[PDB]
Amino acid sequence: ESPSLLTVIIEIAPKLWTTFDEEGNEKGSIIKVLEALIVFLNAHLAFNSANKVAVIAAYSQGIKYLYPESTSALKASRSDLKIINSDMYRRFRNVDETLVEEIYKLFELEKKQIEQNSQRSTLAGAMSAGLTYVNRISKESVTTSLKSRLLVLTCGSGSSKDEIFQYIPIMNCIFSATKMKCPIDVVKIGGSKESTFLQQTTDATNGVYLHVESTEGLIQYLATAMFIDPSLRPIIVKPNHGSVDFRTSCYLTGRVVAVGFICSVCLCVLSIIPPGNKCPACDSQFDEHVIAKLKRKPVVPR
Amino acid sequence: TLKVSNQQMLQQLSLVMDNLINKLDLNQVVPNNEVSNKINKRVITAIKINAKQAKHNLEVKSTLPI
Amino acid sequence: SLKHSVTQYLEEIPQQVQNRLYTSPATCLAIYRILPPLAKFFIMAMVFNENEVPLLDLDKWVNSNGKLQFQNAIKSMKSLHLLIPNKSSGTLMINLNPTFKISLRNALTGGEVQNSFGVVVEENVVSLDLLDEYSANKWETILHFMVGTPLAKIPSEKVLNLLKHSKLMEEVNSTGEFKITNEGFQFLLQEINSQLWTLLLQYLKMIETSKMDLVDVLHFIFMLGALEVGKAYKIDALSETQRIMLQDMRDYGLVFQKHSNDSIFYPTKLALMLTSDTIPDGSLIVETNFKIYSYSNSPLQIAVLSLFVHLKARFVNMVLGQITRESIRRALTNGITADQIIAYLETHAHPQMRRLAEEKLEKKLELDPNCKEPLQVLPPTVVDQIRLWQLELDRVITYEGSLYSDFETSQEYNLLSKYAQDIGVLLWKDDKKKKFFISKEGNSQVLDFAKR
Amino acid sequence: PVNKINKGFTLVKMGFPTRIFEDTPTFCSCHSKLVYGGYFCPNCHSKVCSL
Amino acid sequence: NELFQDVLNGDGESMSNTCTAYLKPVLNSITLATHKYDEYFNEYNN
Ligand SMILES: [Zn+2]
Ligand SMILES: [Zn+2]
Ligand SMILES: [Zn+2]
Repeated sequence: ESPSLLTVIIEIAPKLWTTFDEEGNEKGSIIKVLEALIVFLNAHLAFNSANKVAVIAAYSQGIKYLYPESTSALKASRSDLKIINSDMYRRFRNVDETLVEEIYKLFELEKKQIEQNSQRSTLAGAMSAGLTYVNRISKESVTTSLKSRLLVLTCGSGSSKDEIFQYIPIMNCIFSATKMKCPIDVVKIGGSKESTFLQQTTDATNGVYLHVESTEGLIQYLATAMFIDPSLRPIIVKPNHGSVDFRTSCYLTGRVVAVGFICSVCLCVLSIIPPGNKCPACDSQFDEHVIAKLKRKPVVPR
Repeated sequence: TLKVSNQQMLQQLSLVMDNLINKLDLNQVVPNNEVSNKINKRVITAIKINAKQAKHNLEVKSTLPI
Repeated sequence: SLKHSVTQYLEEIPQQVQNRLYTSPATCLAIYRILPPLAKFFIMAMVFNENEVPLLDLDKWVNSNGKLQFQNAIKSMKSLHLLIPNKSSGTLMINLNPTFKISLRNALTGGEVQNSFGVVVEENVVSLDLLDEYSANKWETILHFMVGTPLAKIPSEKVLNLLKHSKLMEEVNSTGEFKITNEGFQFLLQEINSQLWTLLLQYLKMIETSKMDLVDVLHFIFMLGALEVGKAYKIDALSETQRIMLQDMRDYGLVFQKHSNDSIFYPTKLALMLTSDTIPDGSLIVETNFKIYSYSNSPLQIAVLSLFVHLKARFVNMVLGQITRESIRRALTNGITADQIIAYLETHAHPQMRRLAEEKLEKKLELDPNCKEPLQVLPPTVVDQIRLWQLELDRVITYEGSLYSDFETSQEYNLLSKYAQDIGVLLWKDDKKKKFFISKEGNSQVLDFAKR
Repeated sequence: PVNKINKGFTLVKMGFPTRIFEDTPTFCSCHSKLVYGGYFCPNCHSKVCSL
Repeated sequence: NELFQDVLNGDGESMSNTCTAYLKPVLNSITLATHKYDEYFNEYNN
């Protein structure tokens, strides 16, 4: 019906993938994930002649575009390395070769810069970059009535816990994708079953969340659950099991928040009234009268 | 409600390097006819759960008399 | 249309011919890209697992509001024989076609393809200045001879006898010339991608010779769809029927070759836009005094205008014309009906006519919002004059046959008339005049009924 | 933008209701009509239609 | 509960379950409110 832009935000973190390899029996699961992604992107390009593909990798020290390659490299180049065979379809083959060469360049760059260890994940920035690319292609409109779809291939691996600092950018990405009617799909290849922020992302942007534990057989997951072109989203149901509760985390305890209290200024969430009669995130003094109205106990006769 | 060392991280990275250079056999993505069956069973159970949930969602009609 | 026409042809193709057709990965890729989105989604969800898939899983995959499209996709794939049903253990189980599955998986992952996408020799020619110019020159030649302008260069006798054996391009030898038909002008109406597809489909229909192998013919067509413009390919990967049809497509303009019997050939832009598509030229202004001002520099569009517009003057941007009675009667005697003339006028109507029609419709809705009217981009006076000229052509319509009368008994006439009504060749009957009429093709049945 | 002299800085007691999923319609607590889905309030477990 | 028994002995197990499913959430809500009342009552007596 209508062509679409499939933007794959893939989180290739050496730390996370090394922990995934140590948790699993096999080694080098990055290769299996990468080749399943290659076959899935070839499948998406086989779906329609005019549809488009973008890939953004979120590595340790930032983000980098994998397909298409940087225009500075386009102007400078072409050393066509022979990782992908040249007898296959050429319209898939240039895409695949550009993707694997940029994978090789990214791994060589972070092998050079391997010494610096960072606790700052760039998945949110990569998703924001993918949303900007979606907006760019939609506003350019060289192909009329182009749909768009985000697919996020992340890995948890049981090593990195939930990150509080990612909450605001992922929420902003949710609102932007909902405004542009671009679904966000998330595949989490790891041990931790629950990823609340990306689950809320899928359920609010009308995407599919899929948590998997083994890198083997990933192409069937991608071609069955993740192959939903936005042409057929309202007529194809989604396999996103495990409905998310749309809750949040307390600012000073960290637990999931039941009936609770938020600051009226900076909208921070607290499950308890903070000590010092002052907002922790906002530094506002709170009125003793109204917080005593909060601290009152319910009434019952003796 | 296991911190990996830089040496073995570099070893895993170099393993990925040589595995990318020597051959990327895309025909290896095909499952071995059993994990694909288990995967399709999991996906279709999720689809059945979601379809039973969202088969049906001015008030709606009731089986009660008025 | 386009996808409907190629799907209808591929459905008319028999089952074992389809199974032989599914050998090459490029043909499987093109046939897959023809399919509807649910059919394509199910095909790709069912390629990568070798085991069995039921219809109940596919039906649970579709929402409640897409069941009609699900049935459409299932019937399309079943008619195309991409699905093999199996009746075991009480569940109607579904297999993907094995040859189609293997070829599509090979096309996706890369592997054995037996050079179904060709080989490239890295030496190229310029696409816009040479390849596009050659393909456009061949297409302009074929359509200029087809619309009937005087030409110093005429196309090849292969497409001449293709055109005279096709449904369009009628021809007489008493005068010694060709006439554009109703479907001939329809051909000029649709986009050139569907023009190329319907020419290729009629060529597929007329190739019954042993020199042409139909599966190889379709392999070459879908391979040209899969190829890219501006870089070269070898003939050595082709069979001999693909060689001679490479020569035929060189004559058509789908492919360019530097010299005849060369080892290297160059596909053109029509080869890629065969698969799918992607003030304007030919945009014209109609006025109530039947004046036509068409911003066209292309001789093809000027020639197509001359089929029903009495041209008066020509500039670089635009041509002067007048929709006159004798020009419209020329088109109507050529069989170009008033509906498709008005369709051409609408599709080439000017943006200024569009915005003035929008202003008229805005004033009409702000004056009488109770009733809604269609957007009349071009004057209804000239539209009604075109339809009135159609009616003045078709004041009388003639059917030839036999009338049986002079019946002394009314019962025999009633029996003959009800027999004619049952066999469905009657046109008129009346007992008061004792007369019933039948068509020429229906004369023989009633004649043998009366004789026996 | 609020003015600096305003000192109405307080907590607002609120809860995050749970999206209930049910194949049987139930009476909503806000409009008293049959609704399939809804949200259960974390404090009193009454269902609301929209948020 | 009296309405539940009335539809139970009026229409017989075919639709009383449907009426119970219709009135289940507000019954749970009022039962939870009475349970909170009893809990705070006993906490102030003890
Ligand atoms: Zn605050
Ligand atoms: Zn309500
Ligand atoms: Zn409540």
